[PDB]
Amino acid sequence: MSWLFGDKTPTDDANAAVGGQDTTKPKELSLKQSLGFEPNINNIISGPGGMHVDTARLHPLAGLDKGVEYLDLEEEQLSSLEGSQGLIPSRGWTDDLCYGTGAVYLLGLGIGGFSGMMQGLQNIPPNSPGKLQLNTVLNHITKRGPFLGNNAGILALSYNIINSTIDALRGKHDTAGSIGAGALTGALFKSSKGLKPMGYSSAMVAAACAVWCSVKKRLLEK
Amino acid sequence: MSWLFGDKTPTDDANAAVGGQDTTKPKELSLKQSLGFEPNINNIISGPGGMHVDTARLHPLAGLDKGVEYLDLEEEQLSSLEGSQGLIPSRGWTDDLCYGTGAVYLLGLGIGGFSGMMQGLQNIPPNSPGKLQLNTVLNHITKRGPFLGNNAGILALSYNIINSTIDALRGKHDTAGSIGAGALTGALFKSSKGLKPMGYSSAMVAAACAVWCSVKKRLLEK
Amino acid sequence: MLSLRQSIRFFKPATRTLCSSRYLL
Repeated sequence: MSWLFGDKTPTDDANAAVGGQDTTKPKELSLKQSLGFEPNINNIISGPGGMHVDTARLHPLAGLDKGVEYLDLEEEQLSSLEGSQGLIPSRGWTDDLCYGTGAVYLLGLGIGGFSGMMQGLQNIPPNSPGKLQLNTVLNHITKRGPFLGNNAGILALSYNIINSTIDALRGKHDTAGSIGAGALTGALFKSSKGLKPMGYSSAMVAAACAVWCSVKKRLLEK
Repeated sequence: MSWLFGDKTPTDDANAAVGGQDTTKPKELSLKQSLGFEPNINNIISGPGGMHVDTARLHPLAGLDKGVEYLDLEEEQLSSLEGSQGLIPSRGWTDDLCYGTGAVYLLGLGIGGFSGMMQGLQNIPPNSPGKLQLNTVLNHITKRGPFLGNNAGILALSYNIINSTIDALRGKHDTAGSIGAGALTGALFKSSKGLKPMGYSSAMVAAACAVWCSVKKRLLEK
Repeated sequence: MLSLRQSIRFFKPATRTLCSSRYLL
């Protein structure tokens, strides 16, 4: 403080003062209610409010938003992946169709036609012209006895061996090689005591064991 | 009024005009040109320096992480329904395993055991009630060789109508209801040496058309 | 064969993409 300039004392000391001997009030808490002065009405223009602004709280988070999309997208991925076109031509009868053709159904029809000609060979008279008429004139035979009965009978057997090839390459079947037994005695009683066809007929079902057992046989698969 | 005599020089005016700029070109390098710094002498302190900082580092990069979580997690959710291993799913004839037990394979064996009893009934002694009526055989043997009757043959047909119910319970595609014709003439030629027995045998394959035609809901038509 | 779904929600297939795991929700 300079006396030559007459500096003036600011009001900073009155604010920093700690003691106080000027207040002459009998009470500042009980009298505050007498005038109806409560903090409730002051809390409206004095109490703080609620301020909260977040960008992730309102805006959608692309991070978690991706996990919510794959939820149904992935669940439907393998679901629709199982269905490609919407049709099953195999019908559980020719799975080889996917890697072949599936003649099992079609060829099944041509077989019913030729399978009958075997016994109907006598009902169908030969009317087509033959080219062996001049070859018989050289031998000239007069004794032409009838001898047709076992030739077409045994023919029904080889007719199945030649068909085992087109079917052998069908695909991979593992039905039942152990069941081949229950099917054996099944034909034994079907035969009679006199002529037993099961003796030579067994060789026909036995060959089926190879085509079916084909499920696993690298020993003869080169 | 004449300050051109050489009065004192006031400094208040020196502050008004105290700006200068020897360099007027746009390039400010002319200021350092006065030093003549060389690149070689400066390359000596060219050790550490020349670098940058990543901006995405401060930002989180786990956004796509939430998408990869449900990516494979949900992809397997539906896969568990079908099965990852898949042991004997169809095997070519096990499609009923999902809507049945698969008696077509096993039950097929019990049929070979009873299907033979039909003809074997003559090879073994019957157990019909009434041993007195057989007094003719107990008194003496008279003609007891092989003999196929028709009263026992018709029983082979009544056994196929009672077994179709256990199989019809499953129901399957008609496969080829149009092929039923190509199979008819195939049996007509199978016999041609007198009275064709296929005449009555047709009723047997005819019932098969109903089991296979089952492919469509019977209520849709009736 | 047993392979027939029921009712499909539009079409949105997707080839195999990514193959790792970190968090779980």
